Parts: sequence; structure tokens; C-alpha cells
Amino acid sequence: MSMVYMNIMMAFTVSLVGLLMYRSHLMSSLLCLEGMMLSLFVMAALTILNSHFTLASMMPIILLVFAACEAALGLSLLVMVSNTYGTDYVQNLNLLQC
Amino acid sequence: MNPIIFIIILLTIMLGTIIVMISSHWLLVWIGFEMNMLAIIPIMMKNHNPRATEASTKYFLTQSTASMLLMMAVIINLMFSGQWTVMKLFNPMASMLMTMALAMKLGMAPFHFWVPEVTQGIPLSSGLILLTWQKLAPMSVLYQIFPSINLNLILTLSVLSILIGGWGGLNQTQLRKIMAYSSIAHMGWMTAVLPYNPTMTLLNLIIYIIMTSTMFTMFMANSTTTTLSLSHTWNKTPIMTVLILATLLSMGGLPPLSGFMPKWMIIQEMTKNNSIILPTFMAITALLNLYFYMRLTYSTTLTMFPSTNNMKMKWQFPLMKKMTFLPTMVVLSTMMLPLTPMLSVLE
Amino acid sequence: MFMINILMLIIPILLAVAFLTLVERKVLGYMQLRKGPNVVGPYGLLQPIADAIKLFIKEPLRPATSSASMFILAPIMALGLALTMWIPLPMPYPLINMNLGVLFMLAMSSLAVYSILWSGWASNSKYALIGALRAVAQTISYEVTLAIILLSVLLMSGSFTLSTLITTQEQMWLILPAWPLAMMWFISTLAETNRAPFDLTEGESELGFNVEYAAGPFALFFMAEYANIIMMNIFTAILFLGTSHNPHMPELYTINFTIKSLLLTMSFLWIRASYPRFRYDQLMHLLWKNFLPLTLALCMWHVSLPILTSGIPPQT
Amino acid sequence: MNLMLALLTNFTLATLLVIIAFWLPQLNVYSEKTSPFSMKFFLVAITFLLFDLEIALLLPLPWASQTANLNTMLTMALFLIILLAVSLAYEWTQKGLEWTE
Amino acid sequence: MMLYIVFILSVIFVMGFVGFSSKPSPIYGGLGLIVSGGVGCGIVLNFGGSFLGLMVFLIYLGGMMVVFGYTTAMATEQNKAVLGAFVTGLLMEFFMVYYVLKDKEVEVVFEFNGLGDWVIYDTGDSGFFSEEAMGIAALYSYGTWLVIVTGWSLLIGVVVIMEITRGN
Amino acid sequence: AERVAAFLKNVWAKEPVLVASFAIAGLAVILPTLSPYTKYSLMINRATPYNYPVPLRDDGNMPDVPSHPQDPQGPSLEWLKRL
Amino acid sequence: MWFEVLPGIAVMGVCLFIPGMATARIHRFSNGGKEKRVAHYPYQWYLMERDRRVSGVNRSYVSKGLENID
Amino acid sequence: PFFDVQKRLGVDLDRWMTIQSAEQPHKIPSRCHAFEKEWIECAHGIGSIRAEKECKIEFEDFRECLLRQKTMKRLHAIRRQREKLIKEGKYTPPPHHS
Amino acid sequence: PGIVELPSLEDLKVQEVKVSSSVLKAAAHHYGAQCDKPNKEFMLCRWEEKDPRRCLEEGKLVNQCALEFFRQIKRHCAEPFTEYWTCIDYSGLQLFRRCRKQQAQFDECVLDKL
Ligand SMILES: CCCCCCCCCCCCCCCCCC(=O)OC[C@H](COP(=O)([O-])OCC[N+](C)(C)C)OC(=O)CCCCCCCCCCCCCCCCC
Ligand SMILES: CCCCCCCCCCCCCCCCCC(=O)OC[C@H](COP(=O)(O)OCCN)OC(=O)CCCCCCCCCCCCCCCCC
Repeated sequence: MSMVYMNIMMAFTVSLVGLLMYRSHLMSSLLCLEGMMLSLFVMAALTILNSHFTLASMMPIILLVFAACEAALGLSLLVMVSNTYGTDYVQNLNLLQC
Repeated sequence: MNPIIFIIILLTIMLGTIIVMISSHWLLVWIGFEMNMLAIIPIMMKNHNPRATEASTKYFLTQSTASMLLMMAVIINLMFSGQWTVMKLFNPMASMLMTMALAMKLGMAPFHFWVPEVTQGIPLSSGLILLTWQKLAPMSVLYQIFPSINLNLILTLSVLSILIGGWGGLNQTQLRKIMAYSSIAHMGWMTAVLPYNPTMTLLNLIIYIIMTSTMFTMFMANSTTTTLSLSHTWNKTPIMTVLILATLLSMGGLPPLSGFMPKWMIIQEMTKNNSIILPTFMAITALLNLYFYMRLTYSTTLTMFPSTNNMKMKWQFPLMKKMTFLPTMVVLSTMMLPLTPMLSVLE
Repeated sequence: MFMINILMLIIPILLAVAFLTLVERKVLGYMQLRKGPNVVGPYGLLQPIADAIKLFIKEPLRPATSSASMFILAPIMALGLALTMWIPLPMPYPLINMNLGVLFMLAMSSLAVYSILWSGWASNSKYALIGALRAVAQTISYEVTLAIILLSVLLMSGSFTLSTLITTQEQMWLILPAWPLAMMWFISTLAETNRAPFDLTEGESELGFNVEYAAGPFALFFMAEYANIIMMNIFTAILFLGTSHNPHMPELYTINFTIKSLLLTMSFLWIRASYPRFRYDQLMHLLWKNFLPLTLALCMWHVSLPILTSGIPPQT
Repeated sequence: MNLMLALLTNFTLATLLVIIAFWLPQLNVYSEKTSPFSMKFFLVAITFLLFDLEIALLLPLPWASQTANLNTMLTMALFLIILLAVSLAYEWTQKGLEWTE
Repeated sequence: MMLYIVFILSVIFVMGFVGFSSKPSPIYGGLGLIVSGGVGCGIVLNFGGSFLGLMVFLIYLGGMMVVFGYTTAMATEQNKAVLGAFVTGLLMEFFMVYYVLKDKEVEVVFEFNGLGDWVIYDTGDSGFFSEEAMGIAALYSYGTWLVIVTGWSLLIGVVVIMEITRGN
Repeated sequence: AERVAAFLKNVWAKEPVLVASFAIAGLAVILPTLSPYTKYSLMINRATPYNYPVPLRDDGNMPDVPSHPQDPQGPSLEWLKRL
Repeated sequence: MWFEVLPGIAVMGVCLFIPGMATARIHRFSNGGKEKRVAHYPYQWYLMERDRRVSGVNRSYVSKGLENID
Repeated sequence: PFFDVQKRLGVDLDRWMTIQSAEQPHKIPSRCHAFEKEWIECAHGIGSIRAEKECKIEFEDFRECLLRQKTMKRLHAIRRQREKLIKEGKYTPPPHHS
Repeated sequence: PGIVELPSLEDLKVQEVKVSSSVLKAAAHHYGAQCDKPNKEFMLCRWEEKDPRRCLEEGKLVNQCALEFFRQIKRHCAEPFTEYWTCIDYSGLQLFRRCRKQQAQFDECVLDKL
């Protein structure tokens, strides 16, 4: 591939592992989710710019617009979780076991 | 919720799924999924209670993670082939993430732990959308990229789904959880025949949607969500118990009902490819599904459970629920075996 | 020589900010029938120097901040970004000749909200946080109109290059074809920089976020805030009051362009002395219910007006 | 390299003033002194984000006016701005832009 | 050492990810994600993407990340695991950097090279325009379908969030 | 005829800002259709030569393609010099 | 009186004039008495680099005219 | 597509950005326009089962222009050999390479 | 695979046109109306052959016409031209509209002399 791709590709892996291992806060994981889209944004832009894929120069912007809209929907749920149990801890969200 | 906003949100759930099915570009496929997840959360939060809030959160995190993996597969596929077309992927690593992203969205084992819990925390009408409509979009993509899916991966996810759906359903009394595990079990059949004959993936999907929609509709009519509450139906609407018996027997694959057709055709398309061990193991493990279906038939229609005194006040009012297409769905769920050769319309 | 160029831009900026404090205190004084500083040096010309030394040899507080690292990051970010917004300004030749300079200034300006948010956290006071949240909500709300208005003006210019705005106004000021946008741009710059009648932070009896700062750290927030007041008024003059550029006598441009930039900075001091203060719910309604409907409508008008007159500017 | 030096100088200068500000008066020796989530604020931030994203789709308009398909370009440009105004109307009528409990 | 600016930035890019991936307090986690975003724009700028790079600052850092920090300060109530994860992350980064700088070839899932990013740049360009800018401006002439679906999704985002946050 | 006047004169008194916004937006959607100069915008955009005009191999039957830039054949920008 | 406010304005005015005056002069000093070349687009950069090779001295601003042509 | 609505209605919703050799604004080509064109014209109409065997030569060239894997191996070999001879006194770079 | 064939260092040698971009940009309009024929043959060669090794001989012809084009200016209109590109060279953007007065003299000189 190339030398830069290794770190971008390894940055996605770090964020994925970070998202799959919650500690206590729900806000912490949403950041790991928005880190993933940042790595995908940079990785796609590197590919498109280097190959002179002109019409694909708009794709990274579309990736950013939808990923931010999804992030907004994520924060709204976090707020409604905090207004119920007083904190954004994931251990509280355990009613559905039974 | 305002009625007009309810229609608008529903049409956006449909539009998201339609965009996936009419798109020749991976970006529009991804946009289709995003528009679909954005619109379905409000119908899960509509009852405004902690359980709904928890269910919507567990669904968002699962579907958000799945969409990120899918977009990672698309970019890897762009690097190694320089195109966006919705077809076979050109990198084995892209195929694995793509296959795993779709598995998470579908709810296949071992990416299954959210289906019982999300379906339990939302109303019956929201569960009907979740278990029937939300399965169309991922299956459309699998129909198109199956030539490059890793055989050992797709067949391994199929086998686990059949097992975990079977064992999970035995230990349930809540109706919403029983359908959730029933949904996991039937997914394994659809993806087991996919490498061999994708036409039978659609047939099993169509039949599953018809049968599943019939069950949820009958539960919604009597507002029943637990096994016991369903056992009072014989004393309120006797006809509805005979329809539940017939559909439950159909879902179990017992001939001569409709639910035997997909299990019949999938076993045919696998023995043609010299696959004998897998269809037998799949068919035998499906008896677990027939068991906890039969248990509901014993407490609903074949025995008369205890009733309560206040039930007598219900006899004086009719059913004002919509029960849309219930007469048509129930007949299609039971009396379609003589029309099996009609599956060619799906080719 | 470039390093000399940077210092020839930074030091004069700080000196200009130092003597803007004096000019503000004296213009306000004469509009109030008094004088202002005229004892510390002739006509108060040494007043800025006395204030600087006094603050930098006064003991700082540094309370028991929850972090103690955001407390030091906030003033670095505020002052660091404030000086960075000057490097692409054509006066008439930029220090850095960016192709997307107008977009660079929007990007760097939207990062100044962090210093407001971080200093709220560091104070460790629950009430000081509420004041920071109101200030942040004000800044982001009014940079919606900065972005759309700027886009509308650039449709008559053709690029994001800041020096192309000089060519665009080589026959006529843009204040004439776009005065309605200039009005809402001028007011939007007051709200961004927390200036009266939009200074709820400094508007005691309702709240500020930089209350726990004293001595040097307080002066750093002050210097950054006033350098943004000069910068935004330099941006306005370039945008709406273009000055003709003669390549053989560039100093002629700088003198005329400086006079306009001063007159617009004095207008900020003029407006502070004349009006009472907006309520928090009232400046939000001034944006979401009055400016935004007009800004969106004028954006539609300015996308179509060049097309229907055959007046689309060149790309280059 | 020029833009890199300019950023280095500005932030390096700001750091120096900050540290010498926290130490210059400490060259002096003064005796030791001793001794609710709001929903409307959140909705302002979210409304700004969705509006801010729609602005991202409008920034390339000046370049989009250089095309040979002005009829198509002018149709979509007025569609995005009209849709942005529809969002404002929905919040306005649904009491989104209010500060009274 | 200025020829390897892109690789140096990428190394800082990863270190920031290990910062907030270890999940310190949300205040510091968001701080680390701002650093990675700024470094991320730096990489995109050096590949010829100026509009895309600046769009990161305006929309990602000055947009979403401000809402993240704004919501953290209002709904977050301002360990060994954090340090353990953070130290584990840096070591893997060091070894990946160490090997790609020793033999200039590393095989982890993919075959990566270590010559330098500059070796794949295009060698010819004499246009009177920016190729990146032309593509993005095509959103209005070619991307009619993209504009409609993107705009509708943003409009539905407004409707959906108000429904979720009403609470009654 | 009287209903509209009563309605228009009331928004003009209570909501002058909104009345201005809709009037301005309404003109942005209507005038381009009726404007006779909208056709010159496309012609100006098509006339701008970003690319190189690659020449065509001569076969003999091409009387509409000039052999030299200064020949009278081919598209002319005379209309632009007068606009 | 009001004109006693001017001396503060003159100092503030002079400090805003130095950055503009300095950049214009430094460019001319460093570019052989001409304005600094502006290269926003690849074509302009290509010509400037070509001028660097044609100058003999590795400087973009040393122009060679007809006297350099045989 | 699962449903070929675009072909039925003859409307180009998203086929304009699928490949990098399609029509680009101002006729700007991608770096691998020639290679993509050759592979597309080789594999057209014969299904992907055959194209995986009867158009392998073109595909390998296309993938070589995308990631440039083979070229970087060759340059890497030359650099090592020159470096090895450099630290033995056995090589002398010419004046125009220094 | 095969071996990439390259021309020899003596097959590429030619008399260069060593004049700055301001000199070219001042004579661009007259240059394109005089050397059109050798120029367009070379460009037709490039867009058809798609290989720079196939159009080297056409390339040398392009150089020769430019050298001969500038010599004629060197003979008849030297001071007017030297004063034209000196004004073009002064602006950072090399604008035509800043030097209309000097353009007329050079334009008129070539009209009478050539
Ligand atoms: C042919 C096609 C033509 C198309 C274009 C036609 C345009 C026609 C004119 C349209 C109106 C013009 C827009 C003006 C802006 C209106 C904004 C607005 O919202 O007004 C109502 C707003 C508020 O209106 P309101 O508070 O009275 O009430 C609003 C409506 N109700 C009653 C329902 C609440 O006014 C304000 O903006 C308040 C001003 C705050 C204090 C500002 C201090 C002013 C200091 C003087 C500065 C002078 C400007 C300096 C500019 C210098 C620039 C270099
Ligand atoms: C073809 C392409 C263009 C297609 C555009 C279609 C989309 C339009 C998007 C517009 C933006 C969304 C705004 C929609 C909301 C309209 C306002 C509203 O919500 O109604 C609230 C208002 C409340 O009524 P109330 O306050 O109780 O009493 C006084 C009311 N005047 O109730 C009312 O009485 C308001 C009356 C309805 C408002 C009608 C607005 C019409 C605007 C068109 C004007 C065009 C004129 C242009 C010609 C100008 C010539 C100078």
C-alpha cells in the first residue's frame, strides 16, 4: 500500500477496539465512534486525491455529513439516558436482561 | 406523536430500504442504511419509558458499529479495485468485514445478543417492523455479493444461528423474546442456502415475513405480550386461537402447511451440491423451534387455562383493532403448499 | 526575511491592542461629557503601559481547578488563534497568500469557542459553567449567519481568495449592491466578539466565564479579545469597503485601508456607549427568527441574481 | 514551510506570555493565603450542528456557478436553501426556538 | 526530515487515537480527539486536498466536536485500565514504526512499504484550476440524486431529534 | 380582492421581516425563468477555454472547421465583445 | 476637548500601518524589486519553476529576456 | 442492483460516479484511466466467472497502477544496492544526482 | 515482462528557448497566430500516439519555430517588446490589463515591420 496507509489503517483498528470495550461512560464510546469516521474520512480522501478520481472528491464530504447527523442522534440518546438515571453509565442500562 | 409525522418517519424507513435495493453505488447503499437507522429510532422511543430508552440505545450502538465496518469494507474495496459498483468485492479482507457488518445488522449469531433485548423493550408494532422490514436491506446486499462471500464464514454463522435460536427460545415466557429467537433461527436457513441458490433465500424470506407478520398482528389484537396473557384468548376470542394454532404449526415446518415449503426447497438445493450432512443437521436442529411453538399451542388452543372474573366484562365489547390484511396473511401462511412451483416468479 | 515579516505583524498588533484600550476609554469619556485618561503621560499616552506592568506583577489566583491543565490551555488557544487570523489579510499583500483565505478565517474563528468552553470547566464552579454555556451558544448561533452571508458576497466575487475581493471592488464598493448583507454582517460580528449590546458575559447582573482569572492570564484573554475586534473590522472593510490597489504605490492602499479599519473599530466603541443590553433569550431570537430568515432568502437571491443578469464572476 | 513557521511563532509566543505570567509575580513572595442538565441549551447545540452541516453542502456554490448546466445547478441550489428554511419553520412552529418553561 | 512530514503526522495521528481510545475522562478524551482531527487535516492538506482539509476544521472540529464538548460539560458531572491500555497502545505503535523504518517492509494483513509517501505522487500537472474543487462543485451538476437524499436526511434529523428529546 | 389586501396589510404590520424574506425568496425562484439574459450566462460559461482545443485530423470534407485560428470559420465571440 | 482623543488614534493608526508597509517592502527586497509571484493554480507553479531553471542562478525572480536567445 | 429501476426508467441516479474512467468535469482524467478502460472492455459481457480468467492480464496491470506495489519493490531493491555499495567506497553518484 | 525502450541522450538534445514566463506571456498571442501549424501537428501527434517517445521529431520542430519567432522580434521590435514584458513581469499575477499602454506600441510595431 504505502507507509502513511499503515498508520491510518492502524488508527481505525485502535478506535474499533476502543469502541468494543466500554469502561463506564457512554460519552466515552461515542468518541471512539467518531474517531472511526475520522480515520475513514482521511483514508478515503487519501485514495481519491492520489488517484485523481475527480468526481469522488465529493464523497468524503457526504461521509462527514451523514456521520455527524448520526453522531447528533447518538448524543440525544445519551441525554435521555442521563435524564433518567442521573448519569451516563452503561451499567444502568441493564433492565432488558429479563 | 402527530399522525402526519408518523407517516413521514415510516416512509423514510421505507425510502432507506428502497435506496439500498435500487443503488449501483456503495455510497448510496451506505446512505440507505443511515437513513433507515435514523428514522426507526423515534418509533422505538414513542412510549417514553426507561425500557424503550434502553432498547433504543442498544440498537443505535449496534447498528452504528455495523455501518462503520461496512464503510471500511467499501474503502478497502476502492483501494484494491478503483470502483464503487455494487457487485462482488475484490479483496478477501473487504468481504469479511462486509459479511460481518451485515451479520450484525441482521442479528445472526454470535452477533445476536441485541435482538431479544431490543424486541422486548419496544411495542409490538415496532417489533413487527424490526423483525420483518429491517431484514430486507441486508439480504438485498447479500444477494449481490454472494459470489465472493467466504463459504466457511457464511455457513458457520448460519449453523450458530439455528442452534442459538433453538436453545434460546426454550427458556422464554415473554412473547416478544420468543419471536426474537425465532427470527434468529430462521435467518440461518436463509443464509445457509445463499451460496448454492440465492432464489431460495428470497423464498424463505418472503414466507418468513408473511408468517411473522401474522403472529404479531394477532398478538396486537388482544394486546398480549406474555404466555399467560395469551392463554386467556380462548375465553375472549375463540376464533383467534385456531388461527394461532395453524400459524404456529406452519412456522414449525409441519406439512402440509406453507412453512414446510422453504425448508423443503433449501434441502433440495443443498443435496444437489452433495451437501448431505448440513441439511440433516439443520433439519433436526429445527425441531427445537417446533418445541416451543408447540408449547404455545398447548397453553392457547389445545387446553383451556384458568380465567379471571373481570374477563366477563370484555365479552360485551367488540374488537376495534385494525387487524389489517389478517384474513389474507393467515391463508397465505397455511394453504400455499399446492402452489410451490410458483417460486419461479422469483427468478 | 520571512521571520522578520512575522514579527513586523505580531508586535504592531499587540501595540495596536494596547492603545485601543486608551482610545476606547477616551471616546467613551467624551460621549459621556468627561475626558478619560489624561494624567498618565500626555493625553494618557502612557496609560496602556502602566496597566500592562501592573497586571504582570500582580499575584495570580489559580484556584483549585478540576484540571489545572485546561486553565493554562484556554488562554494559549485564545491568543494563539487570535494572532493566526491575521496572516492571510491582504494589506494589500498577505503574509500568507492562501487560495481559500476566506474559508481559513471561518475555520480558525470557529475554534475560538473551545477557550470559552475549557475555561468554564477549569474554574470548577458550577455557576461559572452556566455562564460559559450561554457564551458558547451565542457564538455558534451567530457564526451560522457569518458563513451564509460570506457565501452570498463571494457569489459576486467568484473565489475564496481574500485578494480577489480587492479586484471585485475596483469599480464600486460592495456596500452598494449588498448593503442588507452588510448590516447583518456588522451586527453578527458584535455578537461573535461578545460586544455590547451583546456582552452578557461581561454583562454583570446576569452572570462572566473568565471571572477566576487575574493578572497576566486575564490580560491574555483581554488581548486576544481585542485583537479579534480589530481583525473583524479589517475583514469588514476588505469585504464591503474595498480600497483601490496601485501596484507602484502600495503605501497608498495601506493608509486608506487603515483609516477605514479604524473608523469601523471606533464604531464598535460608539455603539457600546449608545444602547442598553440584550437579554439572552432576545439575542437568540434576533438570530433564529430575524437574521436567519433574511440571510437564507438573500442567499437564494444572490445565487440567482448573477445568473439572470449574465454577471457570473470568473473562477480565477 | 512559511505557514508552518507562522503557526509555530504565534502559539510559541502565547505560551511564553502564559508561563512568565504565572511565574513573574511568583518571583515575588506573598504570604500564603490558605483556605443541572438544561434541555434547551442542548437543543441549541444540536440545531446548530444540523444547520452547520447543511452549510457544508453550500460552500462550493461559487465554483458550481461556472458549469454549463446552470438550469440544473440553480435548481438544486435553491432546493438546499429551501430545505434549510423548512427545517427552521418546523422548529419555529413546534416551539423549538423558545426559552420559557 | 521534512520529506517525511506526512508519515510524522500519521504517527501523531495514531498517538492521539490511543489517547481517547483508552477512554480517560470524557473531558480529556474529547481533547485528544481534537488533536487527532487537526493532525488529520494536516495529512489531507499535504495530498492536495485543501477544501477537504479545511472542511475538517469547520465542520468536524468547529462543529461536531464543539457539540460533543458542549454536551459533555452539561451531562457528564465534571485508573489502572486507562494507563494499561495507553501504554499497550504506544508499544505497538513503536514496534510498527520501528520495523517499517528498519527493513522498510511490513506485512500485517496487508503488505505495507516504507520508502516514503512522496514516491507515489503524480509527476505532471499544468491545469488552471483545482481538480479537487472541480469535483466538489460537481455535486450540483452531476449529484442531483445525492443532493436530494442528503438534504432529506438532514431534514429528518431535525424532526427525529425533537421527537426523541420531548420526553412526553 | 379585499381578503388579500386585509391579509397582506396585517403581516406587513406585525411581521415585516418575514414579509420581506418571502418576497425576496420568491423573486429568486421566478426571475431566472423570465429573464432574457439567462441564456447568455450559459454561453459565457461554455466559451471559457479551460482545456486545450485538440485539433482534428484533416480528411478533406470539413468545410466548417478552420485550418487556422484567424480564419472566419468556427464559433465567434463577437456577441461577447458587445455584451 | 475632543481633539485630545486623536493622539491615541495616531499611535493605534501607525501600528496598523506598519504590518502592511513592511510586507510590501520585504517582498520587493526579496524578489529583486518586483511583487512576489502569486501561484494559486498548478499552471502558475509550473511556469515559476521553469523560470528558476532558465535564470541560471536558482532564483525565480531573475528574468531573462531576448538577450538570452541566439 | 437488486431492482434495476434505473435501467427500466433510463435514469442515471448513481452510475456517473461508479468508475473513474467515466465522464469527469472538464475532461480531467484519472491516473489509471487507460488501465481501467482496458479491463472494462476486456470483461464486458462475458460475466465475472470468465473475466476472472480471460482478463487477468489487464486486471493485474490495473491493480499495479492503483497501489504501485511492484514498482515500490523495484525501487526499494535499487536503493538498497546503491546503499550497500555506497558504504564500501565502490560507488560514485554522478554530479547531477547530487 | 519486457524492457522499456527509451531514446538516447543525444536524440533529445535541442536548442532550448531560454526566456522567462513573462517574455512568453507577452508574446503569447502573436506567438500562437504565427506558429500554429507546427504547434498543432505536435499536439495532434500527442493526443493520437499517447506516447511522448513517438512525437520527439515533431517536438523539435516546435522549438525551432519559437526560436525563429523570437529572432524576428529581436531584429525589428526589440525596445518596444523589452518594455512590454518588463511591465508584465512587475505584477505578481502578470496581468494584461495593467499594461495596455505598452501593449499598443508593441502591437503597432509588429504590424508595420512584419
Ligand atoms: C429588487 C430585489 C431586491 C432584493 C433585496 C431587497 C431588500 C429590501 C430590504 C430588506 C430589509 C433590509 C434588511 C435589514 C436588516 C434587517 C435585520 C432585522 O432583523 O431587523 C429587525 C431586527 C429586530 O426586529 P424587532 O426586534 O424590532 O422585531 C422583530 C419582529 N417582532 C416584532 C415580531 C419581534 O432589528 C435588529 O436587528 C436589532 C438591531 C440591534 C442593534 C444594532 C445596533 C445598530 C447600530 C447601527 C449599525 C448600522 C449598520 C452598520 C453597517 C456597516 C457596514 C459596513
Ligand atoms: C416552486 C418552487 C418553490 C416551492 C417552495 C415550497 C416550499 C416553501 C418553503 C417555505 C419555508 C417554510 C415556511 C412554511 C411555514 C409557513 C408559515 C406558517 O407556518 O404558518 C404560520 C401562520 C400562523 O398564523 P397566525 O400566527 O395564527 O396568524 C397570523 C398568520 N399570518 O399561519 C399563516 O397564516 C401563514 C400563511 C402561510 C404562509 C404562506 C407563505 C407563502 C410564501 C410564498 C410567497 C411568494 C411571493 C413571491 C412574490 C413576491 C413579489 C414581490
